[PDB]
Amino acid sequence: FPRTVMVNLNIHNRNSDYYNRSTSPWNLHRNEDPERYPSVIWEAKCRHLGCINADGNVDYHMNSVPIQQEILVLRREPPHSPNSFRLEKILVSVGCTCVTPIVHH
Amino acid sequence: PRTVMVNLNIHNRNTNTNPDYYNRSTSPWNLHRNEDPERYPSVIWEAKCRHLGCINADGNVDYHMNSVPIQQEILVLRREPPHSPNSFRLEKILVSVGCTCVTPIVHH
Ligand SMILES: Cc1nonc1C(=O)N[C@H](c1nc(C[C@H]2CCc3ncc(Br)n3C2)n[nH]1)C1CCCCC1
Repeated sequence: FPRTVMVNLNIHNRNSDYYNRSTSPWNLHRNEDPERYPSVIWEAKCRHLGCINADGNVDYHMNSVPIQQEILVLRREPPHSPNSFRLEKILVSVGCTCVTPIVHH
Repeated sequence: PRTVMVNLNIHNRNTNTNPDYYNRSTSPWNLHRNEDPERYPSVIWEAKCRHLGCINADGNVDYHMNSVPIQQEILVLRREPPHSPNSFRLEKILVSVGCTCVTPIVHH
């Protein structure tokens, strides 16, 4: 396999309100880094420690937890390079789910 | 620039800062493997919700709420020209990363 490859950055496209409607709702935080491509990554932060019940109240017996995705990004290498990068692997929170807590004495 | 160089020797970045949700969730899911030799990454894991409803306190399915996949817009590299080992174009796809439980949209 090659160490260095060429990439054409002219993206071709190939084929919601859940953050508010979820029992483990979240808000998005925009993370911008001019040394990275994509420069913007949107990260989810859970709104509550617990989950929302049928009445609209917080149920503390369950937990809202972020679902993290491993993703690759391009980091400019050398720094500030307009046209050369290295792949970097990061973790990004993409939303939240409601889980039963882990309990131990 | 239209064309850039990319070094494929990945470096991890903070993968050990805040490092079974798919099973513990009220909207559980399983991951399915999707392989495409013309794409980089060649393997993508896609979540599929286990149920239409969500799991309640009693351990039963609550049909009044819906499990939905959280889809994320992701970029991939597609070999260009086809079968090229070292040249690609970016393409945008949607990947289901996990599931959450939502109230349904209702028309009254
Ligand atoms: C997983 C997965 N399975 O297949 N490919 C990947 C994957 O990591 N692809 C990468 C990727 N795509 C994005 C779009 C971001 C849009 C904004 C955003 N906010 C939260 C997130 Br998560 N994102 C995602 N970033 N990095 C690209 C691979 C090749 C070089 C370019 C990057």
